[PDB]
Amino acid sequence: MEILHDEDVDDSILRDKTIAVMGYGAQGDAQANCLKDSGINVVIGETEILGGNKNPSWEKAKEDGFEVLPIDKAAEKGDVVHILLPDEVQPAIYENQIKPQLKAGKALCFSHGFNICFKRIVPPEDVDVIMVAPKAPGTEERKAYLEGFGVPGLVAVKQNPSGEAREVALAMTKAMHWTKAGILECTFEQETYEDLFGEQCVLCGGLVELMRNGFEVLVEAGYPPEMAYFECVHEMKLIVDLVWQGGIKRMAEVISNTAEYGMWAVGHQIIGPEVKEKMKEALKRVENGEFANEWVDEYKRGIPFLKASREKMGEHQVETVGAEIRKLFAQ
Amino acid sequence: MEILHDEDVDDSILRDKTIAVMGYGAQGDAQANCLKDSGINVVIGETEILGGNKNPSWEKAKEDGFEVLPIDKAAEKGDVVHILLPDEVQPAIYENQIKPQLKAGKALCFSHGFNICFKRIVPPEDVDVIMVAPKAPGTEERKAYLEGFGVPGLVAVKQNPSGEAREVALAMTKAMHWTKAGILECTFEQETYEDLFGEQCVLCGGLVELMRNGFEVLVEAGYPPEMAYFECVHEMKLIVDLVWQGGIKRMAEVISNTAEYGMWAVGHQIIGPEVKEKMKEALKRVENGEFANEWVDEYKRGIPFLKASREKMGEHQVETVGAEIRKLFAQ
Ligand SMILES: NC(=O)C1=CN([C@@H]2O[C@H](COP(=O)(O)OP(=O)(O)OC[C@H]3O[C@@H](n4cnc5c(N)ncnc54)[C@H](O)[C@@H]3O)[C@@H](O)[C@H]2O)C=CC1
Ligand SMILES: NC(=O)C1=CN([C@@H]2O[C@H](COP(=O)(O)OP(=O)(O)OC[C@H]3O[C@@H](n4cnc5c(N)ncnc54)[C@H](O)[C@@H]3O)[C@@H](O)[C@H]2O)C=CC1
Ligand SMILES: CC(C)N(O)C(=O)C(=O)O
Ligand SMILES: CC(C)N(O)C(=O)C(=O)O
Ligand SMILES: [Mg+2]
Ligand SMILES: [Mg+2]
Ligand SMILES: [Mg+2]
Ligand SMILES: [Mg+2]
Ligand SMILES: [Mg+2]
Ligand SMILES: [Mg+2]
Repeated sequence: MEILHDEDVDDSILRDKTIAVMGYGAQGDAQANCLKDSGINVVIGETEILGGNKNPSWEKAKEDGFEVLPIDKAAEKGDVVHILLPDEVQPAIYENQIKPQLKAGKALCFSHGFNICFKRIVPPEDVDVIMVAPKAPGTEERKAYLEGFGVPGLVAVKQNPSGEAREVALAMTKAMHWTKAGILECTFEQETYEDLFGEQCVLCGGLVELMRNGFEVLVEAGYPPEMAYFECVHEMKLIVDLVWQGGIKRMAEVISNTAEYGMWAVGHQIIGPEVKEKMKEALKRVENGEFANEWVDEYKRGIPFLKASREKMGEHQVETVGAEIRKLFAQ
Repeated sequence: MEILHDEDVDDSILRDKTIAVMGYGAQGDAQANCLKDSGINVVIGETEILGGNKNPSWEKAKEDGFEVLPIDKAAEKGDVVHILLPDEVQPAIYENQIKPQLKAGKALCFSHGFNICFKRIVPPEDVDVIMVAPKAPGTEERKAYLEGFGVPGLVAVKQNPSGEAREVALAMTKAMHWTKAGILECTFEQETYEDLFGEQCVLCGGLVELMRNGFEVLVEAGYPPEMAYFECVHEMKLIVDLVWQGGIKRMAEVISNTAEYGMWAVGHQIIGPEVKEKMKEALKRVENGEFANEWVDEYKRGIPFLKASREKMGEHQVETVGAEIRKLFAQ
């Protein structure tokens, strides 16, 4: 399918418009600053006190030069109400702090399709509902913008009572320079499923488990953990950069013939058919709502699995030895 | 285990030594230029004509301002004869072109232990035998050096009849700035096995099979290949950059809580204990000489598996669509 770039998109429609960016975290910080840098009027909706403490994201937004309002006041003010809060808390915050401020002619915007896809938020009929979803972590998205490039993005329109929903959504992507990498138009559901799949199976789940297992195999065989860290973790960035630049082709050219042979002779013995079938099963659970139900129930129960996994992550030798090695860099 | 940095190593021994770099490819080009930039005297040993045509590596090294000799004359001139030719061709080139020029107390150096470890090259008793092995592809090694940093390295000594083998090896890594990231001392056999394992199971085989299988799963489920590319390949660099900078801890902080939950809930279902067991098996074939014999036999046969693999790689959709996408970026 077709990829839209700067040459395809008009950003003019944003001249008269205020974007209320709700949540100043990984995506909200990046997107609000890219938007502001591009001359768009932005206000931040944030919560001053969370769990009984000062919310550092409220203080940061202020310090970074934004108008910062309570979410309800931001919503009143925004022509686009762009929800960059954690997915698990959006439905409550939406019901309670956003919805009463919606009015015909506002657009409700997201950067992930989850809450609309799975019907955890069902907006009123007379608001536009759009998605601008970056295929990037927010910190790296901001740096791409600052380097004169951008990250790829997916754009979706669920409701269009204004007639202008698509044009607004695309214009935002252009203002954020995501068009420099490329935009794909899709549905809320499509983005939801691919994105859950990729993070679980490839980018976060897959990557981390691959590196951790390799690291463990070396250490359990008697290799020093520092050596396992350099081989399995530090060098991953250097190899991935070659793929990002020129595909497998470029990476395969630069590595030794020994390594290239090993890649093809042995890689598929490690990550074989069984992995691909497990990926299929995970994708099914994404598509059919089972994974969504699990995550909603997890959050309802006070995220005990997530809390325990975070504590266990930090105890792993890959993390303790990595932190010691990186702290000793002359960088 | 001790990691050596800049303050731990003295490179002054290289002051009156000439390094003959044999092969000006990914490693020879990077290493030669880092050494030359640090003020070390380097000569290139290369072959003017390969397969009946002008060898571009010969020309490039002339163009980059080196003295470029046939391998035999380069070996004569070098105090350090540093073999950065493809592993599979070193034994014949060593026997024919290098070995007769070896004199007592020269140092024979490698950047991978394979040929010494598996006894494909058996050096005379009266030369030092050293290894300076960067944990990095050569293009990214050169970039790190130009950026004021360095790549991690492994340093081994197999023979030390001069007494100065270790000092020379370490000095080389400091002059190439690898000490800025850090150097580990190890044996030739240790480097060989960890290196082979890492490229097979994690960095090249594992990484490429992980991304390819994810990409296929999406495309086979009806998602556009451009979408599968941005999700499974382009974003991988952005994620791995976080891990490289601050470990899994940093990455987990930046991704969404939805993604962090997915990572821990689902990742190990994709890449699980069965994968770890395959990794153990692959490591055993590396340690026991099976892999090494297969790669020798493959080369002796005219690399038909590697040729067939190259061809099929370049026909995969991940490669053809990725190339089309990357051509359309606007940096
Ligand atoms: N880079 C990423 O993290 C990516 C995120 N997404 C999507 O972007 C959206 C935002 O995600 P993130 O930036 O990771 O959010 P985040 O986890 O950084 O949260 C944003 C801000 O929400 C506030 N917040 C946190 N918990 C709260 C609560 N209980 N009540 C009120 N406010 C609270 C905090 O000030 C926080 O800084 C999500 O829909 C996510 O799926 C899309 C692409 C990538
Ligand atoms: N980045 C990498 O590619 C890494 C390589 N290594 C090791 O470095 C050493 C060098 O590997 P690479 O740089 O990949 O070598 P390469 O494959 O780039 O070969 C170096 C040069 O050797 C010459 N050459 C090629 N075939 C030849 C033949 N049949 N006869 C004569 N000369 C020939 C060509 O001019 C070529 O540029 C190996 O021991 C390898 O395991 C170590 C770390 C990483
Ligand atoms: C990997 C990560 C940045 N990502 O793309 C996400 O969609 C997420 O954080 O949810
Ligand atoms: C991954 C690759 C660059 N590597 O570290 C090697 O050992 C190789 O190219 O053989
Ligand atoms: Mg994503
Ligand atoms: Mg996501
Ligand atoms: Mg090659
Ligand atoms: Mg290696
Ligand atoms: Mg190798
Ligand atoms: Mg979080």
